[PDB]
Amino acid sequence: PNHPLWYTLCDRYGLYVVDEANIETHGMVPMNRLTDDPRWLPAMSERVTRMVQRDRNHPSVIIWSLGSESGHGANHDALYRWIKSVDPSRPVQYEGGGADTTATDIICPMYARVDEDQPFPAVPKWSIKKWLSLPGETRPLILCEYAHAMGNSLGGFAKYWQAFRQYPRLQGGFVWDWVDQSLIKYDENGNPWSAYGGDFGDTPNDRQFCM
Amino acid sequence: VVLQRRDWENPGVTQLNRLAAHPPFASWRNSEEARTDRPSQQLRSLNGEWRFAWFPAPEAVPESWLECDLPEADTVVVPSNWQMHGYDAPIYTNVTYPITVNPPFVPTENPTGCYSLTFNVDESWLQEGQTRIIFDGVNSAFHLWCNGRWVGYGQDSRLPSEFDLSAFLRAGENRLAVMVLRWSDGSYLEDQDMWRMSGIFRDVSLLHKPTTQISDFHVATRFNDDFSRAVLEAEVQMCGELRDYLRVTVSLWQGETQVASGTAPFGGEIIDERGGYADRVTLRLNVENPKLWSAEIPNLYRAVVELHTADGTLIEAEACDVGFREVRIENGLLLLNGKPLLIRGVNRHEHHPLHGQVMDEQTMVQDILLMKQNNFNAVRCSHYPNHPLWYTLCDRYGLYVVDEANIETHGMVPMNRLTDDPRWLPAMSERVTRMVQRDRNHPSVIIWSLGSESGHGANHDALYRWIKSVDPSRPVQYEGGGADTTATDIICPMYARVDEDQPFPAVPKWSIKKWLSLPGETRPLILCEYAHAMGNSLGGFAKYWQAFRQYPRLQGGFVWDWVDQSLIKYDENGNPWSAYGGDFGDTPNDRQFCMNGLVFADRTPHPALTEAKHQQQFFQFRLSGQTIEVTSEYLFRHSDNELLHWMVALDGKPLASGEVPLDVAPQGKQLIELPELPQPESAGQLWLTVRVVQPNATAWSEAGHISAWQQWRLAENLSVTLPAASHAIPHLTTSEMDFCIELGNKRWQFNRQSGFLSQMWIGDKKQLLTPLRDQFTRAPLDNDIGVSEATRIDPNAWVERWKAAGHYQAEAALLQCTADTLADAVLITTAHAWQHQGKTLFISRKTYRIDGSGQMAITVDVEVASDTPHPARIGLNCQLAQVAERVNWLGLGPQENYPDRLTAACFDRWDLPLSDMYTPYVFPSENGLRCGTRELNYGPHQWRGDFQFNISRYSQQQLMETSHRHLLHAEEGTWLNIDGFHMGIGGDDSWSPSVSAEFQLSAGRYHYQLVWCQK
Amino acid sequence: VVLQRRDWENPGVTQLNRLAAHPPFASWRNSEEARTDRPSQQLRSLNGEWRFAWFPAPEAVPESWLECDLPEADTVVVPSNWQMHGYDAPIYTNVTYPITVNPPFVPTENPTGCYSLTFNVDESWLQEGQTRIIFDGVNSAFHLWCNGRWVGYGQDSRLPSEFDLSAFLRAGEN
Ligand SMILES: O[C@@H]1[C@H](O)[C@@H](O)OC[C@@H]1O
Ligand SMILES: O[C@@H]1[C@H](O)[C@@H](O)OC[C@@H]1O
Ligand SMILES: [Mg+2]
Ligand SMILES: [Mg+2]
Ligand SMILES: [Mg+2]
Ligand code: NA
Ligand code: NA
Ligand code: NA
Ligand code: NA
Ligand code: NA
Repeated sequence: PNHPLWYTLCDRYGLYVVDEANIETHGMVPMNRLTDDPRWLPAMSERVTRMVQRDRNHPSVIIWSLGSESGHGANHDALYRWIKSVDPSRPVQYEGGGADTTATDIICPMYARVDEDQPFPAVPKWSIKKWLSLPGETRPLILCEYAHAMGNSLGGFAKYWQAFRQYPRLQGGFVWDWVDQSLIKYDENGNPWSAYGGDFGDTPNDRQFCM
Repeated sequence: VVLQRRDWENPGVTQLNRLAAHPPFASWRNSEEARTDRPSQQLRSLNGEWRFAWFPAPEAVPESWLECDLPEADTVVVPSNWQMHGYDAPIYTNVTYPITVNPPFVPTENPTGCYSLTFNVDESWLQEGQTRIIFDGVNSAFHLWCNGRWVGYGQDSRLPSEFDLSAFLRAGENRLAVMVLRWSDGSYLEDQDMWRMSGIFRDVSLLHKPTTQISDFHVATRFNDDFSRAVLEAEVQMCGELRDYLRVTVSLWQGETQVASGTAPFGGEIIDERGGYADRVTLRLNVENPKLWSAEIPNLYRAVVELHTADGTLIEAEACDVGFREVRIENGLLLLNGKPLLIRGVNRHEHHPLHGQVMDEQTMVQDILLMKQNNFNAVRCSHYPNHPLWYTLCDRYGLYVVDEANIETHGMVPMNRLTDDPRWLPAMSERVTRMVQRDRNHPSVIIWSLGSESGHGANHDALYRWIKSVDPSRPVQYEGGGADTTATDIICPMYARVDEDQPFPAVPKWSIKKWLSLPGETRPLILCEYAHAMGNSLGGFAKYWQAFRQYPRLQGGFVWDWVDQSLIKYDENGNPWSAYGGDFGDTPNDRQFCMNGLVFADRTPHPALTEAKHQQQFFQFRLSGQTIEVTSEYLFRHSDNELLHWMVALDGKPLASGEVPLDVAPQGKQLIELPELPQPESAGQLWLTVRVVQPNATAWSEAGHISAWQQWRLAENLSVTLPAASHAIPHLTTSEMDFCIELGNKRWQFNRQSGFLSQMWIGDKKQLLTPLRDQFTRAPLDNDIGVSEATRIDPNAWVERWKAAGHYQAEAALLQCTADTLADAVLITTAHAWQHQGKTLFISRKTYRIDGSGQMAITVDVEVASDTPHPARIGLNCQLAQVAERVNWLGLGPQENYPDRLTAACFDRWDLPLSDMYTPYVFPSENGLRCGTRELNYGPHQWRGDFQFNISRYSQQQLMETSHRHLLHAEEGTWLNIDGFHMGIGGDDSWSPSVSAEFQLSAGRYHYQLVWCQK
Repeated sequence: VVLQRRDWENPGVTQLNRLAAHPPFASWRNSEEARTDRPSQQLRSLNGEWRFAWFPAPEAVPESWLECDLPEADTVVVPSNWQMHGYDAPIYTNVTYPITVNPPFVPTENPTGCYSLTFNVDESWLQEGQTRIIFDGVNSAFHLWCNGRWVGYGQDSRLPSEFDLSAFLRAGEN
């Protein structure tokens, strides 16, 4: 969840917002170790319920999100249903555990490609055109993250837009991402320079991956 | 820290340092022991003599108690509830909380139980592995110390709390100190209608697990389309250091035969981008033609889970009983192994009249044997998870179980105040999730329940969905918020009626037949609670069973409930008596509302039990000519321990009888043609009675057990022969005050001022202590009083309508009294009006015809004002001077039966001691009636006609004036109530009028006739 | 009790004495101010200059800090991340946790930021009504004291944590 003023601004300037619970357990092995564990349900629920309680009157928020990169656990399913009872007015999405689980109203993969399948075991990233028509699948597909803009990037961006325009159920997505997470440091002459991971003696770090 | 934090006033803190929940563990270090389920040296019981001291609050507990035994403390048995030892009073309240409603706060005066145990720990236990303590049940919150060091804290009275004591224990002598709080924030979710108690009331134990251990395991069984192939899937989780040499073997045993086995290293399939569970493995075993589990045939296998090294060293074994069955809902029907269930269920609280809420094997086994002997196949854990042995026993004996989370917030306003509050979701989720984690491997549990009477809140929806993701094998039900919310797979109302709508705003109880077909509705309907068996009850029971059999989607229900919650108190002479709400100084209380059982606290049946057994029969009967059609309602078994016994009798006199072996396929039919019947000599009605008898004993019944029965009227030959003419003729004697009739030794006296037979003689011995008078009232049943809360004086209740109309204080005003002399008889004619405050309620017109034979023919015609509430009865009563040992009758019996509860009674010649003609309901009321009676014999008297009667040493007046059965005293002689007509008893619920129209005395004009004579 | 409990190593305790969550409030006492979204005199900002002192662990915080400013403390702007003031290093890691994976436990060396503010409260706030404090974002967990007395505890870095201070406040300087 963001600074309160963000929603006010999006309400007034006009931006659709996906409001996302502060839950990410990416580093767990496997990724759902905590989110499938009933002992973590209370800490998890507070992160979801207190978000909804805070932001549910903002017109800009059109979609609720259960968080990011925490696999798919039973806690997700419980919290999905909690939102659906409490606030039927907005769809709930969540990418974890394969982007098309029972905890999401929207097929919301990250970095699924337009035409090329990436058949990873358990959590494949189908071509978004193919994903739509898998046997029994009926939901819309909006990419929660796509077109990783790291450095000299965004090659093949037009391919996504052509597909979005041709397919009714391909309804767009969210680029990753808006702003480089570089921080200012100063050299000996007091001159500013953009720093990334490692430049603060931080180790282990992931270098330029923050940009 | 402990007194400062006040964890018992914070729903955010429901435990500290408590271990994860799991299925029953024993940590066998021998695989054969695991297989046979023999005792484990690694699981020790700490039950027995503990030390105990009571305190008014936790602030009053002295610090010394953490290290040293208190001298003022007593030695008590554990498990126990401390109320049962007399330390404070048990409280009986129904809806209203026993504490001020101020969540999450409890009273500053909070009864505190200080338990302590000095015990020995072997050195072997502390050298290696893990030593944990298990508390199966502590009510309602507690802190734990070991050797003076704080260990942890726990809430939820009905699930086990486990703590690791490895770092707290020393070799030799150790001391536990447990501070149990009566009230906590947990109490807001424990507002079940039952005795409010506290203490360490379930087993305490010590378990030793190795460092590398089985930490969890789940068993699933799935099938092909015709159940000829199954796959057993066992997921096993470990704790400790991961090692390549580690293996799990799961083997499946049918008796002493191993049918299947699988072994695999740890490391599950890939789950997501980060891999899989390196600490888990899933074994899949193929099973051909599995023997399926059901309540009809509780086929069980044994699964043994061995944790071991590849090269063959066993680290430990866990095990469980496995029943192969599929529970699913399809096309609106609840199916077990592909077949639609018909639930013959009952709600059962954990209650003992001496030990309170502490359960024991003997009581448990007793309860199960009685349920199965009375044709129940299902039980609901109302309203909390049970003692762990209950499930084992239900697995083994065969009963379908509804396992229910310990969540009830009935006293909240509105009922969902907490269950709709996200701040209560953690406390609620632990009560659901830890139940599921404990009981998921028991085949007997077929349905999960989210709790009881807590309205419907979003927390219910979240937790409904949690169970569905974690355990797809079982439907989830929940009644709150209208019985058909999005948090239930099954429409599960309480006390919805068969044909009658009860259209309460927001939460109506539709007629169950109507409910099924409401626009858009497709689910099955099984009543979570129906037929409230409070006192003299279960009227209209047959109406439920008729609808269950006719409608596919009406799949039965659970009677409320199994056993009266009466407790034992002792009088001045040390004699035991049954007590209910208020009898312990407890106030506010809800009195006798704790007694709704089909059986008494000591497990003696109420008469209603036989009605339940009969309606729940598994064999149905039709008769066409001399052909009996038997239909089986079993789904899985053949009738392979069943013979039909038939009997034909003429007004009680046996004319023919035989027996035919039953040979019926499940859901099938069998035709039995009776042999040619001999023609009856004398007049009267022939009756056919058939009984299904089990020739061989079973795990649950003795040889000769009667499981089903039915009766029919066959040929009737009406008597056309006139009585032989008498030589004698009775003489009248008139005075201004009396009419006296005389014939030999027999004499009758009619009082001319009152208009009733005041006396009668045989020899010169008086026969009456009170005149023969009309009676239009009964000592009100619990259903007539119709209150569920002590404070609700309801004007709509039957008792209140009768009271306000003046039925109980109406006075007979004589309208007519005349005598006449006929050729062979004296004829007395009378008329009375019954009046209250200028209003005529009833008029009774009679003729007494006494003839030369010695017989008095009483003809009664009654008018009942149409605008007065329908009377409870229309008959006569008197107090006979004679007390005899026996009562002999030709009518319905042998047990108590009323017009809406008489389907189980059989017409025959019955003969019982006088005491059996009174039913000792703890709260006394009209009782012991028998209907369809053509003849009654008591001492020298005989009555003939077509009537209903009760006979006992207690007047209707005493019964209605005495609140407890033990306070009753045998009056002089015998009170007789002979009714031409009697109102139904009702019972669909006990807090609103529940007697159906067809059983109300509303015909306005009534006629009956009786013949009184000597034998 | 606060050190002995280690509430920051227990996922069962995510807060103590925290008020319920709700949509943005200003408690306007004038309808027209509410309509126009103009400032409310019942909603005060405590943003600006606070006192701050860094510690290697919660165990290193001296008890004197509860009642008295520490001479060694610096004056810093709030809101702020203390890494952006040079007190310790910000860490950039993607997937791999910045701490050893051992739930619910954290490192014993756990950088601790001790913030304090001396502030004044209006007279009429003390006699009547309810005064709460609102922390919109605190990363990642915190205990709160007012005038030496413990108020509560809160987790989740990205939502407001609110506490009733009505009973804790005194006339003048708090
Ligand atoms: O209180 C008991 C039960 O728990 C409730 O649901 O129905 C009434 C019964 O007597
Ligand atoms: O709903 C019924 C009634 O409202 C209560 O007073 O008694 C228990 C029963 O459930
Ligand atoms: Mg608590
Ligand atoms: Mg209740
Ligand atoms: Mg915590
Ligand atoms: Na599109
Ligand atoms: Na990045
Ligand atoms: Na049915
Ligand atoms: Na009751
Ligand atoms: Na009575």
